[PDB]
Amino acid sequence: KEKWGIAHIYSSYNNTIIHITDITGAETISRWSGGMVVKADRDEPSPYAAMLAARRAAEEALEKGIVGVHIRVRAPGGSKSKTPGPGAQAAIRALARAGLKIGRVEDVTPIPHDGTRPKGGRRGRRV
Amino acid sequence: MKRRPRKWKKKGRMRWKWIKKRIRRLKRQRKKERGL
Amino acid sequence: DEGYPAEVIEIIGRTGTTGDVTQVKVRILEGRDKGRVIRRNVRGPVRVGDILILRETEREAREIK
Amino acid sequence: AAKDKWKLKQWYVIYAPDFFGGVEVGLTPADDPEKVLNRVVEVTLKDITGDFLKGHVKLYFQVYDVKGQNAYTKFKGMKLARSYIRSLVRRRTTRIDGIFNITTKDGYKLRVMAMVIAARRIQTSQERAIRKIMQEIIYKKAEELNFKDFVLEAVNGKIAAEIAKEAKKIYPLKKAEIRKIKVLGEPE
RNA sequence: GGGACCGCCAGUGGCGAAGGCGCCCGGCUGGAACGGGUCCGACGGUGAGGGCCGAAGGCCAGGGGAGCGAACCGGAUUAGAUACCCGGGUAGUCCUGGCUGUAAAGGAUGCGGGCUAGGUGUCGGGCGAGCUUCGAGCUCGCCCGGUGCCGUAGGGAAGCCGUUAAGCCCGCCGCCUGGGGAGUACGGCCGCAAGGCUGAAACUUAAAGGAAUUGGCGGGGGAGCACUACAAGGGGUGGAGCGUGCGGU
RNA sequence: UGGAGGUGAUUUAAAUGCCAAA
Ligand SMILES: [Mg+2]
Ligand SMILES: [Mg+2]
Ligand SMILES: [Mg+2]
Ligand SMILES: [Mg+2]
Ligand SMILES: [Mg+2]
Ligand SMILES: [Mg+2]
Ligand SMILES: [Mg+2]
Ligand SMILES: [Mg+2]
Ligand SMILES: [Mg+2]
Ligand SMILES: [Mg+2]
Ligand SMILES: [Mg+2]
Ligand SMILES: [Mg+2]
Repeated sequence: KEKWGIAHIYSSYNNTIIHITDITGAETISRWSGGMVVKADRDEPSPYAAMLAARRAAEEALEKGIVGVHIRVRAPGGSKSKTPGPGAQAAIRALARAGLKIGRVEDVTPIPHDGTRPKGGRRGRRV
Repeated sequence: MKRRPRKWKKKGRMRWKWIKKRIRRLKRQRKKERGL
Repeated sequence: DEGYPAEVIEIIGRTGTTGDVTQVKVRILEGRDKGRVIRRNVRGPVRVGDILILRETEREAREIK
Repeated sequence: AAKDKWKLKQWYVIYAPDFFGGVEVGLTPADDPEKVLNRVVEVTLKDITGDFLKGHVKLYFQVYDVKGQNAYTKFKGMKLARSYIRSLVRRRTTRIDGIFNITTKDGYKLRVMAMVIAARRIQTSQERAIRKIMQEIIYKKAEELNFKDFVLEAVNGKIAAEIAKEAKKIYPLKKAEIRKIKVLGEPE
């Protein structure tokens, strides 16, 4: 019928990971990070690296029979930053452009109900 | 020690906190020699 | 391998560190995404009606005020 | 060698639980059929029955038995979409939550979270009164109905409607929902 | 499997003498406001000595230890870097029984009483009127008590305060007498210790201190401008020999 | 028109003041 999968996108200020699994999430179809497509550490979170990684992952998924994906995008969350990095939107657009259908889109960033204590001390980074 | 909020003003002097620390260091030495 | 021609239809404003770059809106004339309107950054004097040769058509410049 | 291992995988079809219609919901790959047990799949209520209104209700089904190339599932829990409930909470309104542990008529352990939104800021005693009404209605329903009927009424919105009708007497309401359900144990 | 913490709603909103107090249900318990042709009959204010409460940190015994993280061990930056930045990490942070009694513990404003224009928000109770899906609901007006803003007379060096007074009046206690030496020396009391409370002199000095004004400056913000600024370009100087001016000898 | 709070962030390195005014 229709083999649908899930695209997990992990976006921070330092890198971006695109991981395509099946519908139940227990089997991995493809996985690509920003550091596997560029050579400079400064370019890992750039939108262009996100586009390249998304295209590679989409090709690998398409050759195995997947037709469409539902998208789950997350920032680091927890006691770290709650805002996704600059590579999320570029990654989302690149998956569609490569030939996959797109299902529903949502963000799954973990949010504490007053959890643990973050780093830096009571004054934070002083730069 | 007694409070002198005038001392905390920074114009023309060093920080009162560290002066207090230095004085307390000095008072330990006198006390030790007194017990001998 | 040869690029795709695009036509400038609107001038937005100057930008760059020393005011050397202009931001424009262009319309693709040929290729997979023919007809779409996207914004781009151009170096050099430019006016409405000029034709640019884009090497790829999936990057869009960030909007400036 | 990698593409060699991928060719050893077969596809299994996943079916919804019996009282939801038992329709196909997706396909999953695996090489050994025993590895498919306890997998969890999430589907929206709109997919089961077509209606664009209930597109923010999500249900979780867990595989418990495999026969041939088919996998059959059980009900595990239900949740509302985060973006949905995040749009109900507003300033100058009141949010009332209530979390209850119940046992159905046929010995099922459930935990239920219900939510109510008031039109304006209200006093704390009125919040306690509304929470008490919620508790009474949910306990009565749990004592009366069976597991499948209770779940169907919870997802269809009957319980929320009854709660709103009963709680109008304390303060006018804007919304009333069953926010979340999780199963804890099953009869032996 | 484990230890800490209770997001949005949340509001110059609420409660408490102050420190402080935020998931839900049940039990015990302190204080205040409003309503009152109820009861007692000046029983009141302040308060030297005295007593009790008191953030964080620290100490003495016994537990616990997820995350964070004094000391400390490494990687970097730098002229150096005993730091700021990065990777780790002991005490501590958490619970039970004690001790210590300190904070910009600040409303930098001790507490009780009478009086002296208004305007406008919000929380609790009561009264009146109008709506109503009949709701422990909604809107408007008035009284009492809390909690904010604008402002009249008056006050003040001014900033500003102004029925929540820093205004006029009737009380009681505490404290101050130019800047340093100095919260130091000596003596005494308290504490396991760290430390707390009390507290001078010789000598030295012409100012120290407060509120506001005009400029100049900022590795503060905004607007504008220049080929002795940049950007896009054309041609050069700095290397050699000589002309000429300058330092030195 | 004019004010009071709260939450976020805030791209390398960059020390010093001589002769004099007498
Ligand atoms: Mg890398
Ligand atoms: Mg560190
Ligand atoms: Mg620096
Ligand atoms: Mg003073
Ligand atoms: Mg007294
Ligand atoms: Mg305080
Ligand atoms: Mg008042
Ligand atoms: Mg005033
Ligand atoms: Mg002594
Ligand atoms: Mg120049
Ligand atoms: Mg130039
Ligand atoms: Mg030359």
